[PDB]
Amino acid sequence: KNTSSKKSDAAPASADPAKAKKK
Amino acid sequence: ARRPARCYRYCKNKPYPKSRYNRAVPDAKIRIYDLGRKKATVDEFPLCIHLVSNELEQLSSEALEAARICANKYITKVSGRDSFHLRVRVHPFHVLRINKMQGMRGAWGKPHGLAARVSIGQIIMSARTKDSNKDVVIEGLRRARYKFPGQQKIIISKKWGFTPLNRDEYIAKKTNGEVIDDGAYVKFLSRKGNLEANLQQFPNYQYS
Amino acid sequence: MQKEFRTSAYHSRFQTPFRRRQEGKTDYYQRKRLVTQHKAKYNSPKYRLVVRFTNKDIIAQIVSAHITGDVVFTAAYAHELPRYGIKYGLTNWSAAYAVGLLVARRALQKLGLDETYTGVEEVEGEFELTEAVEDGPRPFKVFLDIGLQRTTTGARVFGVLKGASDGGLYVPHSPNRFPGWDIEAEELDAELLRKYIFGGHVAEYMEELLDDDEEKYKSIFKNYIEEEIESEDVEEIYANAHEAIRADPSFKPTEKKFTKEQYKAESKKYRQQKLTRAERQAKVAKKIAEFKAQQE
Amino acid sequence: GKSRGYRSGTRYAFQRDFKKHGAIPLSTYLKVYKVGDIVDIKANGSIQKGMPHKYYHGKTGIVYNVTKSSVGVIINKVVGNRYIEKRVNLRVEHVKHSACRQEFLNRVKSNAAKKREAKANGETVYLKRQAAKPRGSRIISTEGNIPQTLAPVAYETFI
Amino acid sequence: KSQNVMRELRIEKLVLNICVGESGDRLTRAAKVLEQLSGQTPVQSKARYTVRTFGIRRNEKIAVHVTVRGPKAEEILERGLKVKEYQLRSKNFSATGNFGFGIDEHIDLGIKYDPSIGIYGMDFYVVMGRAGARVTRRKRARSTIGNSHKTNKEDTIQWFKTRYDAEVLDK
RNA sequence: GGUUGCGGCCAUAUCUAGCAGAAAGCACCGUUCCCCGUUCGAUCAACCGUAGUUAAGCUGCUAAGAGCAAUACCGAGUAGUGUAGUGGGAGACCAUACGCGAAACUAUUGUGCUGCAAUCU
RNA sequence: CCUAAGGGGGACUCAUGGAGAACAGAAAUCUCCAGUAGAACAAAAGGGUAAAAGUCCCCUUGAUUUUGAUUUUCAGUGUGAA
RNA sequence: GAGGUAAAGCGAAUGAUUAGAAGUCUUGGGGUUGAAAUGACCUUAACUUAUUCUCAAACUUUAAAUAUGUAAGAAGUCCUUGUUGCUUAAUUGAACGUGGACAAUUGAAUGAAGAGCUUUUAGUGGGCCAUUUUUGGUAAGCAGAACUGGCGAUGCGGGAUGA
Ligand SMILES: [Mg+2]
Ligand SMILES: [Mg+2]
Ligand SMILES: [Mg+2]
Ligand SMILES: [Mg+2]
Ligand SMILES: [Mg+2]
Ligand SMILES: [Mg+2]
Ligand SMILES: [Mg+2]
Ligand SMILES: [Mg+2]
Ligand SMILES: [Mg+2]
Ligand SMILES: [Mg+2]
Ligand SMILES: [Mg+2]
Ligand SMILES: [Mg+2]
Ligand SMILES: [Mg+2]
Ligand SMILES: [Mg+2]
Ligand SMILES: [Mg+2]
Ligand SMILES: [Mg+2]
Ligand SMILES: [Mg+2]
Ligand SMILES: [Mg+2]
Ligand SMILES: [Mg+2]
Ligand SMILES: [Mg+2]
Ligand SMILES: [Mg+2]
Ligand SMILES: [Mg+2]
Ligand SMILES: [Mg+2]
Ligand SMILES: [Mg+2]
Ligand SMILES: [Mg+2]
Ligand SMILES: [Mg+2]
Ligand SMILES: [Mg+2]
Ligand SMILES: [Mg+2]
Ligand SMILES: [Mg+2]
Ligand SMILES: [Mg+2]
Ligand SMILES: [Mg+2]
Ligand SMILES: [Mg+2]
Ligand SMILES: [Mg+2]
Ligand SMILES: [Mg+2]
Ligand SMILES: [Mg+2]
Ligand SMILES: [Mg+2]
Ligand SMILES: [Mg+2]
Ligand SMILES: [Mg+2]
Ligand SMILES: [Mg+2]
Ligand SMILES: [Mg+2]
Ligand SMILES: [Mg+2]
Ligand SMILES: [Mg+2]
Ligand SMILES: [Mg+2]
Ligand SMILES: [Mg+2]
Ligand SMILES: [Mg+2]
Ligand SMILES: [Mg+2]
Ligand SMILES: [Mg+2]
Ligand SMILES: [Mg+2]
Ligand SMILES: [Mg+2]
Ligand SMILES: [Mg+2]
Ligand SMILES: [Mg+2]
Ligand SMILES: [Mg+2]
Ligand SMILES: [Mg+2]
Ligand SMILES: [Mg+2]
Ligand SMILES: [Mg+2]
Ligand SMILES: [Mg+2]
Repeated sequence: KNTSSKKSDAAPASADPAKAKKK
Repeated sequence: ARRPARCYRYCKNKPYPKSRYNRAVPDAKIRIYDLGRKKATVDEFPLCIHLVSNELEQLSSEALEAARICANKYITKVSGRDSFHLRVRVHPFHVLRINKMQGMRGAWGKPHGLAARVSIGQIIMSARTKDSNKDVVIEGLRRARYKFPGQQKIIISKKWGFTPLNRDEYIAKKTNGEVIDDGAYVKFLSRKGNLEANLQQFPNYQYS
Repeated sequence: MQKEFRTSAYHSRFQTPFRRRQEGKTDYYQRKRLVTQHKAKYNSPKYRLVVRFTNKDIIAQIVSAHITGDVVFTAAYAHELPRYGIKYGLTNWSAAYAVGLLVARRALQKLGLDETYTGVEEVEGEFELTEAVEDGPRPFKVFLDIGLQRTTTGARVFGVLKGASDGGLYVPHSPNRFPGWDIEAEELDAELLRKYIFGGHVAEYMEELLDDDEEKYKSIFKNYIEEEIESEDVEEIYANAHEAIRADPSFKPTEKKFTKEQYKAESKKYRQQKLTRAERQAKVAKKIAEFKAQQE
Repeated sequence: GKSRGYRSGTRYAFQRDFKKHGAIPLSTYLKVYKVGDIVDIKANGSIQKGMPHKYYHGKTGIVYNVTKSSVGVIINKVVGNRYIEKRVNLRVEHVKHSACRQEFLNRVKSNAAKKREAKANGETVYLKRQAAKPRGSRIISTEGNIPQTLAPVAYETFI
Repeated sequence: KSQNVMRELRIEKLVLNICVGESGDRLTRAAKVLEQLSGQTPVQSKARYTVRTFGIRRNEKIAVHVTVRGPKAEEILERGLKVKEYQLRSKNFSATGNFGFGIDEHIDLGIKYDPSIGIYGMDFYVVMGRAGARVTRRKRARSTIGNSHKTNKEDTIQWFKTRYDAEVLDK
């Protein structure tokens, strides 16, 4: 069927900033 | 450990600061630059006295710390800890290098210490206080002069405290409502920008 | 508590785009590719077929670009069509075809290539390019400029394309964006294209809607109703319009009810004019004094 | 390790002007270059094809060849004790007409116009340019401008 | 004039989201539920990156969502407001004038229950807008909407209360 | 003079917040049989110009507006620098001579101009 | 190192922030607004790039043939590269 | 025309960096207001806003001096119309031309024991010093670069003496 396409460019992300524990 | 300061007196090399290119740099011995009653308002301490360099020279962080401690101790001992606001006006950002810690092959040195590069007429230390504490504050800086190499002059500022206005222009701007407190410093009125914000910020503004 | 983003430094370092790109009207990439000419042909210009669609009008212009600005060679508008016999549906695909044919014929009249390069006089919907005549000047070459409008098989811009091609202008193109192109079987069904050229889809909609919803037919096709124009005589409306367009493609400007000076004087009465420095200084003084009532 | 690549040391030379990055204004592509034109060379960093070597950034030369998107420019480069003729192929994005030609070319027209006008009047005119000459004598009026006496000022500290 | 015909608030779109945390059969059944409710083939969303705590990996098909416009959107919205018994909170409305809620069982909407399908919760979001939003979405001459024409929280709240005779809480 | 299409230079044109906009134009706007594209006729495609609106777009005006642009008995002939001395000074550095000469600061002014075609109270 | 990460065309616009939506929390997915690039472009760093050079899609083999001219290093020789 | 060093800048981008002030519903914590409220209060710490002290060879809006590319005519400018298989929709251009006009102020200064050209061959291919710019090093009569002038290769007067 159909699926969402990657509008973003963070190819080698695999995680994200700001995502800090205890926050 | 530490070489004599005579090995690093002159600005012979380009500025070598901490960066992404040198990382294993020690910390400066001086970390505190404001002493005394640093929360005092501008109107409390009208008299400003500077220690000014008459040399193009390098001053180590160790010397800055030593002179700061000497001046602070003397002035708080003689006039009290709340009679002045001392500010060190030079920050040591230049990294000195040491080589041995063979011979001249691969002689690029390692970080060894920190120094402030000062010019002629550059202010090293500023002390805002009351007029009656002049002779004390002066004697506080003159002792601090001994911790530095080279020649320094003790100059009584023409201005009110650490402000850029003369002691007469500050009073004029004060009776005209054109300055407001900001904690230890002040804000001056601007004739540019949003009129409503300017008027709100200066209610006592005698417009002409 | 987040940082305010729109600082004075943000505006200071902001680099505004080209004026007509910030308006969202010119694709300068495509414009560069279309306009730029081989440097060894020096001052020979490239000619663009500018095709633009408004909510009510079709604009077709033949343009060459220069440093002081673009220069129009000829122009045909869809609102010129009532002169030729098409009064309604001034944005059909067929109205686009008519505008393309008109601009091609008008340009050829301006140049003098009327008797030579007549074009496709018997429109059967077949794909064809204007071929040069031996021992004679080459056909006027024009490249299509559809601007920001998307390229779809069946789009109205290619109706002007076919008209310009059929009017005698040489416009290089392929038939895979025309209405009636079978993408699976890569051949053009020229019957459906000819249907589209003479308003066949609109007439078929009239016929299909009339027996399925007479009230909607009465609202959508009003102008046809008060003119007593049915579907079966739509084709003639175009075939005659075609003939008339070929008979006299010259531009006739609308007679102006007022002179240029009268128009300018009328428009000049409205639109506010900037305040003098003294006026706004007095305004500032008034606002300062009038701020004195909230001293608390 | 030494580095000596084609674009070494061009960090600032090949930069776009501040707030002038992006698309090329199209007057660059509408200009017409003829063999014999004098052109300044300035590499545009955003167009990497037909780009000059860093030596030719800032040089001015003569067009000798015109191609689809480029011109050939003749440059005289010092190699030791003489000049060598260099032939550089440059896309027109790195090229602009030299503004020196026209001043000459207007001075040629002005000299031709002045000569015929003096010929029309049967008189003579001198067309050679002159360097700035020492100024002549003059009289200075003192009505409203009586001389004001200045003195050197004493030394003061303003900090 | 603030009382202009073209200033009328009305629904732009309704987006139905089911973020099942895994990939495979369960996500397929959530897609079946969405295709049943909307009558349109839904689209599956892939994880943007890998999180071990959530048990997801990059590019693993996690969620499924669908956008509905027109009368069907209105029908689905009121069918979902019936489950909420027409009582949202003030916190449910964004500063841009959009609102959303989340049901917990998809059989409460009024569709047949299948043991094979099971029950999925569901997420509803409504994008509000007046006429003329095409300016910000068209290709040529794209611009911004004037301040008075913008949709905000108060106008959307008042419009929802008037059009549905519902209550907007604020606990 | 307004407006549209296509532009040149590419902020004096941008950004924020208000207000106004006759005529035409532009625009939003209405519909889905047809070519076409979508999860969605939202975009894209097509049809009607018919049912409506200047609310928005667009345009103009307002702001001790931000930014941008220009100017200067502004700062400052200052910083820097080419050239010179068997100048000063232990040195660091500095003065002088013949020349060139900033940036910041301060104040004021301005806030698109314009080319081709068409059209309009 | 790459049959694409080469070539062409088209559509879209990243980093990030704010405000919102069941489980869902600092981090899952969805929506709007803001967003001059603060991302991404194989690999060092610099330059360059926004209706793209970035992301996604379609078609492809110009990563082909014959050899000349030219730029850099330069002896104005070779090689590499353009 | 080009440039990005000196200077300058940081209430301009990036990076470094001192101090307060006023604010906020992820405040980071301590006490008590509390039955507890997470809803106040005292506090420190975070951020936000407008400020404040000090910086950058591998930062920068701006931006020198010195130094640098090109031009300042007769092989120039203008007018008319000849050639082509190139180019244009073309009778458009491109290049090269025939014919005609502009006469010594023929288009800045200063200088010019004249300009241009060719062949052939020696020695050399260890360098060093001074001013200024400048790198490593604590520095060195140390090591290494830039421009010029010198010594080497050079005597003569001075510096007592000294490349
Ligand atoms: Mg990537
Ligand atoms: Mg050194
Ligand atoms: Mg110490
Ligand atoms: Mg001392
Ligand atoms: Mg711009
Ligand atoms: Mg295109
Ligand atoms: Mg190395
Ligand atoms: Mg190197
Ligand atoms: Mg540059
Ligand atoms: Mg290449
Ligand atoms: Mg090259
Ligand atoms: Mg004469
Ligand atoms: Mg899971
Ligand atoms: Mg006027
Ligand atoms: Mg109207
Ligand atoms: Mg639609
Ligand atoms: Mg459309
Ligand atoms: Mg309007
Ligand atoms: Mg309006
Ligand atoms: Mg302003
Ligand atoms: Mg202003
Ligand atoms: Mg000097
Ligand atoms: Mg000297
Ligand atoms: Mg002497
Ligand atoms: Mg001088
Ligand atoms: Mg690529
Ligand atoms: Mg590709
Ligand atoms: Mg591609
Ligand atoms: Mg593309
Ligand atoms: Mg190969
Ligand atoms: Mg080699
Ligand atoms: Mg080679
Ligand atoms: Mg060579
Ligand atoms: Mg060679
Ligand atoms: Mg070779
Ligand atoms: Mg500097
Ligand atoms: Mg500096
Ligand atoms: Mg500066
Ligand atoms: Mg406590
Ligand atoms: Mg002729
Ligand atoms: Mg002749
Ligand atoms: Mg001269
Ligand atoms: Mg020899
Ligand atoms: Mg020899
Ligand atoms: Mg030899
Ligand atoms: Mg030999
Ligand atoms: Mg030796
Ligand atoms: Mg030897
Ligand atoms: Mg010497
Ligand atoms: Mg000297
Ligand atoms: Mg040496
Ligand atoms: Mg020897
Ligand atoms: Mg000698
Ligand atoms: Mg002697
Ligand atoms: Mg001697
Ligand atoms: Mg002696």
